[PDB]
Amino acid sequence: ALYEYQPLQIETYGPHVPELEMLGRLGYLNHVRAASPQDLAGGYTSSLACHRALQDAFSGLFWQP
Amino acid sequence: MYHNSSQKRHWTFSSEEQLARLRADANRKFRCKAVANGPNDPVFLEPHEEMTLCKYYEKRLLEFCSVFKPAMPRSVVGTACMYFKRFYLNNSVMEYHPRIIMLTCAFLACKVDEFNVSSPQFVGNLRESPLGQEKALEQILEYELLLIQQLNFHLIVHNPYRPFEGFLIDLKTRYPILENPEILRKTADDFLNRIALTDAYLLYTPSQIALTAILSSASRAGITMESYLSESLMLKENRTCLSQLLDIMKSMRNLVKKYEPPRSEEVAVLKQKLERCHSAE
Amino acid sequence: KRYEKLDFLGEGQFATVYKARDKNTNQIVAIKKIKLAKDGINRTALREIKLLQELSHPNIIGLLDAFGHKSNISLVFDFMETDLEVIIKDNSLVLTPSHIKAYMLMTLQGLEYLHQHWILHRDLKPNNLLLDENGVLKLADFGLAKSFGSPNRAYTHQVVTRWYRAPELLFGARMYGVGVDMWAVGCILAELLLRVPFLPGDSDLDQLTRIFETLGTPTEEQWPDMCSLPDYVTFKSFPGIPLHHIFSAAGDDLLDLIQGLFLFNPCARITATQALKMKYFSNRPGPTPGCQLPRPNC
Ligand SMILES: *[C@H](CC(=O)Nc1ccc(C(=O)Nc2cccc(Nc3ncc(Cl)c(-c4c[nH]c5ccccc45)n3)c2)cc1)CN(C)C
Repeated sequence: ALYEYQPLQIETYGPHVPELEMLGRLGYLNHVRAASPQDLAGGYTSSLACHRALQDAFSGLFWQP
Repeated sequence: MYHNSSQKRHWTFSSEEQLARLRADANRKFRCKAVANGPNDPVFLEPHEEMTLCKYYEKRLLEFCSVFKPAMPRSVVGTACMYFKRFYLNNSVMEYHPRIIMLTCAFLACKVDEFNVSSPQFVGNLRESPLGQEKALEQILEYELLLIQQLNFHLIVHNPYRPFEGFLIDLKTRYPILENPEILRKTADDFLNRIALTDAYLLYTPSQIALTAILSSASRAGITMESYLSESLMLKENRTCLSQLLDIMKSMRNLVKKYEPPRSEEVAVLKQKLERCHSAE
Repeated sequence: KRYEKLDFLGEGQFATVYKARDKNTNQIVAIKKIKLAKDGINRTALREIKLLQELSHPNIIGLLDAFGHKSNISLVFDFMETDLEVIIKDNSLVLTPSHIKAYMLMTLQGLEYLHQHWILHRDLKPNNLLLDENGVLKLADFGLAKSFGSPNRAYTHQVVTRWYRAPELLFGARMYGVGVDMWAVGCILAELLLRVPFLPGDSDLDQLTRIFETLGTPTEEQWPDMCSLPDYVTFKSFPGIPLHHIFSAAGDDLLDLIQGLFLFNPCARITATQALKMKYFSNRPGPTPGCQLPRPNC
């Protein structure tokens, strides 16, 4: 009855969004405002912003009803 | 996320013909209900008249949102306009007046989005006397539940603005042959408003709308960025999808093309006719 | 209107939860009626509505329906047997490591679903993790939950029950990520292990003092840049009791998971996705099937 981890793999119609960690040295963070120390003290990192921007830019492109 | 959103499943239709079918069905059912409770009465309104009135009152909603005393974020404005479109897509302009529903949509977009406005401040942002403000506020609270019910309790609306920013980030990083996409940002803001005016929000995903805005700015800027979709979007190996994206872009730019603003005399006559319809219920 | 009321289930601080049944289908639902002007539908009811409508996970209740009148509404979720607060506070139900593994696994699955959709369940506690006859957890109360993508927003700093508040929330952080729900899950885990609320506080001051006296005041290197927070008030260097002495009935994998959940650095705190990749959930004691979870009778 052992548990084995399964990626959730929810379908997103559109180009593959680069992964959150493999996103700082692809150059993306050069074009989103830096995480101010107050922001970075909490869980915020100014890479959540870029990742959500990229994720909703490709949310549905290759989809049409 | 849009890709499993309620907006995508329910409030996004195949073609403009389905929008017309739903609006005509709503208007005709209202006409039947009015006749059966009491068919060609010169006071009833045709679907194109309803469309022109809804266009005019959506322009009114845009004006009121843009001249909101505290800065109304574009998310709330877009959410309100989408609520207006959704409500009048399945309902008639005769049964519920578009000014009250305009204000109710603005209020419910302030409240569903995390914009914090006190209701007295909200109504004090209207152009009326304080007793008129109180009447307008009570009308808004009376119609809020109706608005929510007629939206089928799908209150989350995905605007093209966040995908627009994401696409600009992608253009900045992965597309080097294009430089300084800020001019694209200005012209795409212009096009994005001009496409908010039409019915593209019920027919195309917000990502398609944002991509079309940025690429239309590129086209009108004399910049060919067709390479962006081909390579750096993996579509050069997926020919059907690339063709469909170009098709969607062309179809929706032409949808922008075949939209004309509501007239002056026509809106005036429809307004007075609407008042006569509201008086002689 | 269609829902006939059977029993009074409880009273959440902003709404009253009753039990009811529907006519189209023979089943049992739970209604949640908002308490009662001049400002429309209660905004908490709209967070519930707008935010449970777009999520479809086995471990998150989806409100079946919603109705109301002039200024009051009432939501309709599926009637959901119990919650972890009853099971924890129960004494006859012994929680073998398999049971706690199942509960934590279900919580973390639901939470990774929620965090993938950029929704932060800012109020997570054992009174909100519900579980039905089949024995599947669901994160119930979405009354105060937001979206953690935008840099343009500004969260108020007190939106979680105090006992289950992440320290970065307690220092009054305007911007915070998924570390909130992760510390909440860590507190739920500690409570499940000890059957006692971990770190019971009285105020922000008391909660900080107890958190640091139980886990150790951070060192500006385990949680760098803590000086930058607004409510950063310095406490002396509490050594902090080691974790293996508190959760003595927990294996090494469980201690590693608990350490992961409890880093004072929100950014270095583990997320729900990489918490489920740890060895604890894949080790030899497999989580119990929902068909064999303890039933908190009466
Ligand atoms: C013995 C047999 C017996 O066990 N009887 C019995 C005891 C207890 C319950 C029970 O737990 N009912 C219950 C409590 C709390 C919640 C719920 N379901 C539910 N469903 C949906 C929602 Cl949204 C909520 C909810 C959300 N927020 C809330 C706040 C407060 C309360 C609920 C709530 N809750 C069910 C059942 C049966 C007895 N005799 C002696 C034989």
